[PDB]
Amino acid sequence: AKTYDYLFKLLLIGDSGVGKTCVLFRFSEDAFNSTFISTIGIDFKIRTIELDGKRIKLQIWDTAGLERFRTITTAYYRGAMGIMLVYDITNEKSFDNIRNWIRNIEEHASADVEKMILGNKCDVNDKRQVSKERGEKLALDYGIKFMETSAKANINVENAFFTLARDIKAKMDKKHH
Amino acid sequence: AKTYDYLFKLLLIGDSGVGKTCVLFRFSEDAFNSTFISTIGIDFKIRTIELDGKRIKLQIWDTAGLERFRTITTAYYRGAMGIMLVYDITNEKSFDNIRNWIRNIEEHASADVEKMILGNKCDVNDKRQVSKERGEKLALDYGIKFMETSAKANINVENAFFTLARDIKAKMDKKHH
Amino acid sequence: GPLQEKDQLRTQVVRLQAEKADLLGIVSELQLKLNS
Amino acid sequence: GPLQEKDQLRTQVVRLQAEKADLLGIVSELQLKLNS
Ligand SMILES: Nc1nc2c(ncn2[C@@H]2O[C@H](COP(=O)(O)OP(=O)(O)OP(=O)(O)O)[C@@H](O)[C@H]2O)c(=O)[nH]1
Ligand SMILES: Nc1nc2c(ncn2[C@@H]2O[C@H](COP(=O)(O)OP(=O)(O)OP(=O)(O)O)[C@@H](O)[C@H]2O)c(=O)[nH]1
Ligand SMILES: [Mg+2]
Ligand SMILES: [Mg+2]
Repeated sequence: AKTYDYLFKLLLIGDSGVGKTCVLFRFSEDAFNSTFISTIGIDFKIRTIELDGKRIKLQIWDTAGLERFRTITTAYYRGAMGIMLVYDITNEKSFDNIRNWIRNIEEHASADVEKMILGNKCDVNDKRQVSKERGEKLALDYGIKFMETSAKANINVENAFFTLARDIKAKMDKKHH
Repeated sequence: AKTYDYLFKLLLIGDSGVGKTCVLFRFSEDAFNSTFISTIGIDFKIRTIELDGKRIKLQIWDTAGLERFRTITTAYYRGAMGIMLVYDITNEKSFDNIRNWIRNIEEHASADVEKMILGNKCDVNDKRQVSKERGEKLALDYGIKFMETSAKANINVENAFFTLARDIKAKMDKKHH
Repeated sequence: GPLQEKDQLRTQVVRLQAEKADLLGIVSELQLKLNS
Repeated sequence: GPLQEKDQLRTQVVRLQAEKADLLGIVSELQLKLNS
């Protein structure tokens, strides 16, 4: 039997080291690993959730953040229906670069792709370099939803993916009617 | 570190039910399963062997035999460097169709692809419908190597893949010199 | 625990088998878009 | 046996992880041949 009613392709982008893989690892398998293993180009996970009584299969593509992998990762933008833009609240440079990642989306993804900004590692309060207020303001400047997350402490990871998936489904359902 | 010195793409083709998946399952994991699970389009296994002191990575594509999957499986012929043509010694129809599978190779694969015919299920002596002599003669008519195999009893499975890989390597080494 | 290790490895295999199935379908489709 | 079941599941995971790695590379390459 076919195990889903909707299939949404999701992408995680952002600088190397911000926690894209750890965020996905928490979402897809409810686990966290402190040992950094930088992603070689691309990684892939599946999770099927329920929304409005419907089975939503999420095919989630975890891109590498390093510029050396630009050619490979850029080719995954085309089909994406939702994109998480991830920075590290302890790394102001990763936050500054969110504007450049948005431009990368606008050059290579669909014009109407759903977007969300995640300020990750919010459990590391003692090393925060970007206030939550600044993250909210950047998101507001772009009209993009925003959430701070912790893969390690499991904060807002579920909320982030469920919210992005709900926004894709809402758009798709409006296109049907 | 890079774990191989050569990389050979292999394909298994032949009628549904002849034992392509079981032959590969024996080669790649040294196991046999009697319960038929027909392949949905394509399956994929890796095994790295040694030849001439060199590490030979075999990327092996196990095609579905049913005609409904023709469109999908035909697209895998292009890159193949070696192809196993498999029939069932207890099924004369699967043997008759080897000529049509050869034509399929010649229409869609490289002209110089390495080829080998396997008469599988040779352990089922009591139900043989195709003599070994007839299998040898068909292969001889086409200038293609031939072996009878048993995935179940582990007969000539190693020999088949090692021989096909040796023929690819010999050709490639001659192209270098 | 070894049974908790066993169940976690069993669940891993299922998930990897599911990802492999999807990737194989993706490969087959991309190859068909290319042969166009 | 449960440890023989454990080692066989551990070896399965390794093999599936290796196949996934290769398929992901194959997907990335096919997508690049398509964007041409
Ligand atoms: N304390 C804390 N550490 C985290 C969190 N998320 C990720 N990390 C750590 O940050 C490091 C980088 O995490 P990854 O998920 O591998 O980073 P990435 O964005 O996938 O990096 P690339 O694959 O190179 O693009 C890892 O060592 C994690 O342990 C978090 O929420 N809290
Ligand atoms: N006795 C015996 N049975 C075999 C042998 N090889 C395969 N079989 C049986 O034949 C049936 C078909 O085997 P498969 O490998 O699944 O057939 P296939 O060629 O992959 O078929 P498709 O995937 O539909 O193309 C299975 O039930 C196996 O148990 C063999 O060497 N000896
Ligand atoms: Mg990563
Ligand atoms: Mg099969």
